[PDB]
Amino acid sequence: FVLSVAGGFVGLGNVWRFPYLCYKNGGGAFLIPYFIFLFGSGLPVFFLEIIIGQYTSEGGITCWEKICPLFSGIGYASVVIVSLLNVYYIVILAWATYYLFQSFQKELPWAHCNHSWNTPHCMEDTMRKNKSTNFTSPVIEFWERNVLSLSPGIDHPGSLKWDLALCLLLVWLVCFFCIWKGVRSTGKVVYFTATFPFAMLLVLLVRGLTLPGAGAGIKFYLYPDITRLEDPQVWIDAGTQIFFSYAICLGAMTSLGSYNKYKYNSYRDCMLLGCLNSGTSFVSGFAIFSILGFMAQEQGVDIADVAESGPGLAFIAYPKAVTMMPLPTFWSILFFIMLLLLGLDSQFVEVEGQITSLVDLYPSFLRKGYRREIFIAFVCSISYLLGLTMVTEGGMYVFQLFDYYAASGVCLLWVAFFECFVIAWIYGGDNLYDGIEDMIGYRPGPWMKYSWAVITPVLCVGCFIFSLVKYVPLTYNKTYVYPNWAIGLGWSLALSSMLCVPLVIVIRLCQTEGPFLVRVKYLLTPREPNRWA
Ligand SMILES: CC(C)CCC[C@@H](C)[C@H]1CC[C@H]2[C@@H]3CC=C4C[C@@H](O)CC[C@]4(C)[C@H]3CC[C@]12C
Ligand SMILES: CCCCCCCCCCCCCCCC
Ligand SMILES: CCCCCCCCCCCCCCCC
Ligand SMILES: CCCCCCCCCCCCCCCC
Ligand SMILES: CCCCCCCCCCCCCCCC
Ligand SMILES: [Cl-]
Repeated sequence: FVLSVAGGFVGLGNVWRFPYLCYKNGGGAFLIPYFIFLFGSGLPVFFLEIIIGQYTSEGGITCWEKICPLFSGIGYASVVIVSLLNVYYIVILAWATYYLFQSFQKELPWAHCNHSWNTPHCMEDTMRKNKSTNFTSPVIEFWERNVLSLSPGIDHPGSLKWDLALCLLLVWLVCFFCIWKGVRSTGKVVYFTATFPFAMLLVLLVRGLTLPGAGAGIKFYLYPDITRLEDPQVWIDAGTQIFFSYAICLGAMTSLGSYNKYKYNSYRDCMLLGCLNSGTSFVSGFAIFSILGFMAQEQGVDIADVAESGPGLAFIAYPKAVTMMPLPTFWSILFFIMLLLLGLDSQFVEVEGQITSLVDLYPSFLRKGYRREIFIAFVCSISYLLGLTMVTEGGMYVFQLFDYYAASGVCLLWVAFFECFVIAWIYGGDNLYDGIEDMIGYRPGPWMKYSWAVITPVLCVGCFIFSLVKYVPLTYNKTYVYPNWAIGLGWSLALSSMLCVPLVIVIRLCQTEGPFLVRVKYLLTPREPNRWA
């Protein structure tokens, strides 16, 4: 149906990122700011970007020049954000490829621990209750000592891991020869593409719900502990997860909406897609936390200490689940194929959009003087060389710093706040409503206007100031304290995109003649936003 063509309601942000962020922040208290942000700023900004693209019929950069020439740095900020995100979004795919290649033997490597990479502290999970120190689980030991080979800190990069580097090269070469060729989909594969992840998720959920101790996991996942709400990090993580999953503030939704017709009702579509995305994110937590509760019951420890409080939660939990099913290798192969399929489509779309946006800036020297293939190869090679920094023995710390500052946090709240503020208080909410009534056929209600003028601005500014007043530095797995220069580099990563609006404002102000007031009054006037008809 239209849902099959719509897709996007499933992604790695729903399967890999939401459960680990919910588990890190206690679980249950994460859901109040999550839903508050979802119904206060998530859907309205998505609809605003879609409608701006549809109205202007322009991409992510040229659309802001026809609405407010002064505030034209939002497109450059989005370009920088997407460029930073494309570097580290593919290490997850590299890990999935490594796991898939490792799951082709007669026995799964993480089922038992008697191998070369194990330690004397390891014991089988089913025999821990017989005896009881510092004992460890075979699956965690596998993930930490065979795939990662963790070092004592970020300042100990150790040596490059050649198998992970080759997997990264393989996934980047898959991205190439497909972005270049242009093969995206057909009229027969989309039925299997959009149905396989849901079938796998249903199988995993059914398996998890029947395990002993699942009720404790559900209670942990659903009970809203209140005293955790005084920490700004819960609010920031819950708010930025919605932005990350919806792929807003990246310049992609504007381009997607630019392909719609002028007379098309996208309001109902933006609501359906958002609701389905949120529901898909919410459902898989049940399976994840039922598995976690079963593991806690089996090992005789707390649910808050069984697994990693970081990005490896899925790679620790899901293989444990597939080890409890008949024919485990078949299910492992299916699960990791599904993960790769989920990741590759988003990576393809994002890299293609970034390349198109970068080419559009210089159409003369990137279409005639230089071919597009050379530019694509250069971008891919630079991204691979940059991402080589996260496949060493101390690359997990570098990955955690880019997933906290590069494409989330204060940098995603800055862009959203400036978009909403510009639209609400310069162009005009009533003017935008008149346009929307012209296109979609009927006038919307007052929810979108108030979310653009009051709710989104207050939430963004309030969360930012709260974090600075009660400051707490970033940690890894609750125990690693990063050095000061690492925090400085992480903040520079966000500032590199945050500093795009004032600089463009200064350039525009200096590139005009006349009095200051005259200059400001001229760069604030929209320039024929809808020219078609
Ligand atoms: C005003 C427009 C039309 C033309 C001028 C565009 C200029 C002002 C914009 C476009 C892209 C922007 C740059 C994008 C990336 C970086 C890298 C960061 O480390 C320093 C800021 C810096 C250097 C930005 C500063 C301003 C910038 C150069
Ligand atoms: C450290 C992050 C770097 C991210 C780089 C993204 C692209 C930056 C260049 C964008 C276009 C600049 C030229 C625009 C001239 C009008
Ligand atoms: C024992 C488990 C298997 C470990 C070996 C990993 C294989 C890595 C695959 C990538 C090799 C291809 C290089 C790039 C293609 C030209
Ligand atoms: C004693 C050796 C120090 C090891 C630190 C190296 C860590 C790598 C961090 C660099 C990441 C690049 C960010 C800026 C480029 C976009
Ligand atoms: C009438 C003058 C309005 C000028 C608004 C300037 C806002 C500058 C940024 C304020 C803080 C935004 C934080 C968003 C979340 C990081
Ligand atoms: Cl989500």
